Amino acid sequence: DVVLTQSPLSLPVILGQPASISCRSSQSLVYSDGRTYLNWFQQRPGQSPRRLIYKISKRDSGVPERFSGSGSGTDFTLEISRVEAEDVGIYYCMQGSHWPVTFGQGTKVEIKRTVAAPSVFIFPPSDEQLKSGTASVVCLLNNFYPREAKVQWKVDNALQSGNSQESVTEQDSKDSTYSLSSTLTLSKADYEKHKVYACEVTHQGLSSPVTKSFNRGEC
Amino acid sequence: ATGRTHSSPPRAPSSPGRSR
Amino acid sequence: QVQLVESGGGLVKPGGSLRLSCVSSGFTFSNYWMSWVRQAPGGGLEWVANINQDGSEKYYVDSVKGRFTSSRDNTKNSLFLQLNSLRAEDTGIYYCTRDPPYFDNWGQGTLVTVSSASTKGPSVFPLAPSSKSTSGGTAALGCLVKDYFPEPVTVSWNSGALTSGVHTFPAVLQSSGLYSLSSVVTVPSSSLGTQTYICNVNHKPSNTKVDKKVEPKS
Ligand SMILES: [Cl-]
Repeated sequence: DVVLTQSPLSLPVILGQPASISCRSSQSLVYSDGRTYLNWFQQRPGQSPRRLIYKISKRDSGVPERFSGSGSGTDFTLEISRVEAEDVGIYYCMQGSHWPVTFGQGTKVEIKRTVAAPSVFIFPPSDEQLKSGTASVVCLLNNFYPREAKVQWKVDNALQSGNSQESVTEQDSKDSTYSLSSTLTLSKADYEKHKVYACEVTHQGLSSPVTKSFNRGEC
Repeated sequence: ATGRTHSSPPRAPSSPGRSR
Repeated sequence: QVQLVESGGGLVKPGGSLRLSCVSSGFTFSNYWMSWVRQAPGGGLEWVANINQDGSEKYYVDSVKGRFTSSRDNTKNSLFLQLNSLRAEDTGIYYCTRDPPYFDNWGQGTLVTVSSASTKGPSVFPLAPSSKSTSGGTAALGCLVKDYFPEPVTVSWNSGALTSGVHTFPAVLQSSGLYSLSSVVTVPSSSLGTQTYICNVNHKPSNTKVDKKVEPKS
């Protein structure tokens, strides 16, 4: 097959700046009829691909004019003259000139913005869940930037490892921030055998680690 | 025309002729 | 306006079968080649199948030849994909698309899971808001949707009325082979007694539909 190589694979951009995606084909892309069938797609989280550019440089009807395609031979380029927040997501090039259709591996466009600090919340196990035999302690980091953040768990001030899973949202289409949850999972037994539950949070926006904690037994 | 007068996109694999 | 509406995806054992459906509207369906394109999880797009206007030409990517057959019914505006001998790597979102290689319009996707595990509905537990949310500040409240299989679950708040401030996280696979997510929402502390907060948790694989009220605990 043709191999389409995209670069950079992750493209951080200050809002309002130019941004450029490359697509290097391992082959020329001119079909026997003389035409180059190269497309660009944008894909937003949990959404189907939206066609931005077709035949190297033609823009579809919906598409703002800050998007443009160009190139020939084996290098092609997608080009966002003025990046906006809505433009975060994954962009794919796609060649159709040689069987079979192949996609690039996709470039993620992320916004570079000012450092914002995580608002931390902690939630105890619900009493409904304790009635079944498991305790989920949920620790929430809201609306922060950049993405990197460490959540440590402590039970009666003993550090925990191997019993918490993280989940992080995609970059917000409006304010360009992330959010992260950490869930600590324990048996009913162990949860009832301990008093103080804390999640410590380190992050650039935090001059010192924020800790939120509660005590079992309506705190 | 630098290529063919009307477009004819490949929607099927190529099937070369190797026989009489 | 061109619409491609897909259906038929779900959980199926290795070696089993499943039938994807695409129903279109807004255009002359019989004028177009149609095409299926799949997206492996956290993954790239892969072309899968082509089918000409009347069904007499059907082409498939190599990894699926002999296992998938496309079909279409032009009087019903309908395009199908019959999946057979499914493998672990056939997992992903399957997209209906119009007119390769232009691909100008895409269906909304339909998720296919190839797994031995069997369906299981979620549990919905309230994440109740901290008793010590600032006097005139922000309070966070939420919903833990736990131990379900397979994906997707959909979580809305107040039947779609509460919309800003909502964060539904990506599902996470636990060591028990089941999925779990939380959905949170930040709201004025002033309204915690005033406004009622219901999280609508839909999980169609198991036909689970839950409305859980999230309230200050005391
Ligand atoms: Cl058919």
